[PDB]
Amino acid sequence: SPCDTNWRYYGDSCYGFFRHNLTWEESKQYCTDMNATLLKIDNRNIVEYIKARTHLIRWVGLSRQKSNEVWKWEDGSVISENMFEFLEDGKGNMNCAYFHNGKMHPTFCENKHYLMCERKAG
Repeated sequence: SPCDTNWRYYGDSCYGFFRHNLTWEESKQYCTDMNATLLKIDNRNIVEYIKARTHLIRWVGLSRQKSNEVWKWEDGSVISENMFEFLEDGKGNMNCAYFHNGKMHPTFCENKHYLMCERKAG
C-alpha cells in the first residue's frame, strides 16, 4: 500500500488510528505533529469503512467555532447535507464531534477520547 505503517489506505486517503486519550484540541495537535489532520467523513462509504476499522469512540475533524454555530470540517467546509443523517443529537454548546460505530455525536470539546488522523495518499 501507499500508506506508512500504522496507516490504512482507502479511496485517496491514508487513515491512522491512535489510542491517545486526549481533548479535541489536543487531538488536533496530535495529528498536526504527524503532518496530518483530524478525519473528514464525506459519504456513507467512508462511514462504513471507518466503522469496519475501529469500534472505539474517536474524535473526528467536525467542530463549530462557537456554541450554536454551523458544523464544519477542518478544511473549513460545512458538513454536506447528505451527511446530516449521520450526525446524532446534541446540545448547542457541544462544539466537537466524535465518531462511533457509524454515527457522529456532538459532545464537549474538553472531554477525552481516542482519535484518528488523515493524510492524502501519495
